Amino acid sequence: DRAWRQTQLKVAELLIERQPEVAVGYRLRRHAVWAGITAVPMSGAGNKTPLAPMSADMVDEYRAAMNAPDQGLWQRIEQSLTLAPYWFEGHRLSAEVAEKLGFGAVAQAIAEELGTFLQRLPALRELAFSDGSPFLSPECSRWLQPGLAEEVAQRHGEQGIAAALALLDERIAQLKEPRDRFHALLVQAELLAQEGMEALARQHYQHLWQEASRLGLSHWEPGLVNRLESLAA
Amino acid sequence: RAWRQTQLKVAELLIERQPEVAVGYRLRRHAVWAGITAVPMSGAGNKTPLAPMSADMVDEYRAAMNAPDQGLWQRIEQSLTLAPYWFEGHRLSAEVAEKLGFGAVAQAIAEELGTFLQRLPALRELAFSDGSPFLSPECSRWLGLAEEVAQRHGEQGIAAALALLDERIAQLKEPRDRFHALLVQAELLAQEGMEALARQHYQHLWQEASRLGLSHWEPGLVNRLESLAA
Amino acid sequence: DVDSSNDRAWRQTQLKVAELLIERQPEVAVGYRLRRHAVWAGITAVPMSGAGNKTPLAPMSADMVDEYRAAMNAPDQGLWQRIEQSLTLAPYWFEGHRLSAEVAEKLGFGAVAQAIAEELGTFLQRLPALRELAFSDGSPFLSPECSRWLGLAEEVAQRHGEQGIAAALALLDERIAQLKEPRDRFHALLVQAELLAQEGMEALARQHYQHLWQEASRLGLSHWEPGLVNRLESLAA
Amino acid sequence: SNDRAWRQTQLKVAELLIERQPEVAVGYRLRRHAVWAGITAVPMSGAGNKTPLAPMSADMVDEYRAAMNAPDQGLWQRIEQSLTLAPYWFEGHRLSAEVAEKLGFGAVAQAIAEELGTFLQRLPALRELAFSDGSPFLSPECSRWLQGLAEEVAQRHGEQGIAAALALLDERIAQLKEPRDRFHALLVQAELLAQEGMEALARQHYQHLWQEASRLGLSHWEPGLVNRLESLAA
Repeated sequence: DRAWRQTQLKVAELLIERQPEVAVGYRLRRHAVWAGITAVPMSGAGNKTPLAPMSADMVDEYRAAMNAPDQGLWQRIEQSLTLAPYWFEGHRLSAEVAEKLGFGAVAQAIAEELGTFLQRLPALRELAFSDGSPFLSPECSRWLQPGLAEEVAQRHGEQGIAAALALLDERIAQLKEPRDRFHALLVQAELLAQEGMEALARQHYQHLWQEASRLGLSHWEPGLVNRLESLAA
Repeated sequence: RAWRQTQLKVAELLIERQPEVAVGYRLRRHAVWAGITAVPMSGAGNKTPLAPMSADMVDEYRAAMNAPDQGLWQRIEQSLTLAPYWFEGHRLSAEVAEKLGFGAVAQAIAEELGTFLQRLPALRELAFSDGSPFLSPECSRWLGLAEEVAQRHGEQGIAAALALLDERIAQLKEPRDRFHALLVQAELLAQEGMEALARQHYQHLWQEASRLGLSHWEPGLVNRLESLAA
Repeated sequence: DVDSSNDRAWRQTQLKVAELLIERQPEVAVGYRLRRHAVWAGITAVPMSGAGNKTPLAPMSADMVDEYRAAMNAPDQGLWQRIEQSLTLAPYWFEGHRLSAEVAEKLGFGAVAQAIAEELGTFLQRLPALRELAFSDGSPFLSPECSRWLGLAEEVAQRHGEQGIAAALALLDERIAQLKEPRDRFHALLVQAELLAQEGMEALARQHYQHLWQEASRLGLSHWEPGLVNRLESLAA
Repeated sequence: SNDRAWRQTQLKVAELLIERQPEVAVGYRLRRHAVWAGITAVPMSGAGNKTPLAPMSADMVDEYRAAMNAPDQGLWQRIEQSLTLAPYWFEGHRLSAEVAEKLGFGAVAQAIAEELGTFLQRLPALRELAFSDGSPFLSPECSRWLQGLAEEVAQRHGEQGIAAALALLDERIAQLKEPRDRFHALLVQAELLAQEGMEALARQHYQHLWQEASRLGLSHWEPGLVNRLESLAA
């Protein structure tokens, strides 16, 4: 089970060595590193963890070497994060290398793989190292960010849920037809089941399936009604 | 061979011990497609000599869609591993992944096929020996009715615009859909010039709308459906 | 089974019973207490400490501890059964008790959940020093988290003040999960609204307040408990 | 018949858990589960709630009442062993707690009580029944042992008489704007009239209360209350 972790890291380095433009190896690494983490590190004091940051100096050569990068620098920056996982700042720099070296195919596959880790444990956005600095830095948050059903599930992935609902707000502020408003509330109901609060949401679905059978939407758009009714239990 | 099939056993595990996981599927593709840089030899009609997936077998899979499991999903996935070009399996594998709740994998499977098609664009055009295309129109959409019919009425005539609309409607079950279809037909009839016989149709719609109280559910529809009767 | 006198076999006798009790009637607290006594009655005096108030003892496998918090959101009798087997072998794993009780509360035996907490308080009241000790690695026996636990707009409104809005909502899920009366559910749904407005999402709440006013009015809660109706109304324009 | 040995098993261990530690609850707590878990629903009442079950020989009880001033551990064992053979004899469970409260076993008495409270909350029908000779299951001083409106009012009904309670119920209504509050207030008035012994007057009050709820449509809003009200009017 930790012999498997290695097997992935060996295969990840062999896929990358044979094709640095191809990110499918670069991803396999993030899994061998992050798929063992089943829950965040513990905190307490204003959200701080029992794990120190990247030793002050070690960051600086990297930062210095970025204006003059080669294939070497990156192979040393990738190593660092197989050992320092919550150093998300690293991924920002590990990506800025693929940019200049012309492997943009990997520059986004890194942001996209990190986004799939922060989204699976959204508490990490909040957490900070023992010295105080945040797992996710102001600079690194901006790095991961550029119908309405799709406009919120993406925002539910880039930011947490408090931004997925803050979005849903200003959207409804301009919504005349009720059909549109009701569909907007069907978002809030899926956005909770997506977030994992099946019970609270199942209760919008109960009160939404009754508000539709009152309006008589079974004689017009009954597919909406038959799903809301299975979505109540 | 071993380096190709090493990638496949590592992909089978990242799926056996974690089917909801995206990255294990991505590896299976790179095993299947990375050792293909030159698209196949073709002929008249861009047809390759590569035989397509069995006719009897694509029906079988297509048959188990309203009753899908993991067992199923493991032979669609094995098929698009053996016959590397049958891209229909990648829609099929992604519909099963969307149905089975693993929605994360669905957006991916389309993106991995999408990555492979930007590299070797030549595969879009191509087809198999029997004649069947690599990419079927239904899978390209995987990557409204007014404008569609208005276009047909302009290109061909109202005779065939109506003919089009006959077939769309054959496959609409929902009343909201069907009512919009007849709504269209009123416009087709008014653009063609028969403005009076449309007014008639516009009314029966505005009467049918209020009768279902659609003012409380798309008042704009009713608001506008009235103005059309005049 | 058989009963025995000989301090080893009696620790077992007690356990091959307590398991059988909890197996036969899992909603019932007595089997669990009998388990708590099969463990902590042996312990007559606190284990010796050293420097920094630590002991020569093994803290619970962080990886086996993390593995449980993952399974918390979606709990079963499978999970609870093997949290119990871990509370056993590691007597001083007090955080686990909170977890075993949080599972019993979610699974729907709040009877048990309250029992657990009291049984633990007993074993604390007996050897009070256990509140100040810690395992070899420094990870404490009893954390502030596990100590505080020893109607709803009251409860939740503050859960937002200490975390973000997301934790408040999460709280509310385990609550409405366990409410069969529609007036309590309604009050809960109401609270969700009260919450959004307080966060600052003033537009997305009116639509909830409206689906309420137009749902109360519907039931005749104007002819009974109309202080509700009149206040809902003033949440629309 | 196999859960015979299972009940005995639960007792032996109780016997032991107490022998080893008379100052610790669980032993006693298990003894309860051995006796009340098999009891799933109350016994058939007759002429004035008299259940066909005999009671504790008053002489045998007098004896225990005798010993109460000078209490020993040997007494306590016979109370408990008796209350093991007379499942519903709740007076024994007060006598055990009293014995235990004097002998310095303060948290045991508490437990001895909580466990009864549990059983009564489970099958509340027991509170009102009584034995063949009409001696009460939950006796006068025993319900006093285990004690915001029906809270405050039936509290006043026991301390002062019934009129003092009715008197209070009155001054509460004086401020109860919302019909829900008032409805409860009349609901208490009914409970209290059954607690004083006039069954049919309370029944008549319950009849008009459910028929009033049903007509306000509470079945889709506080269905618990409406289904309680429904049976109380049988």
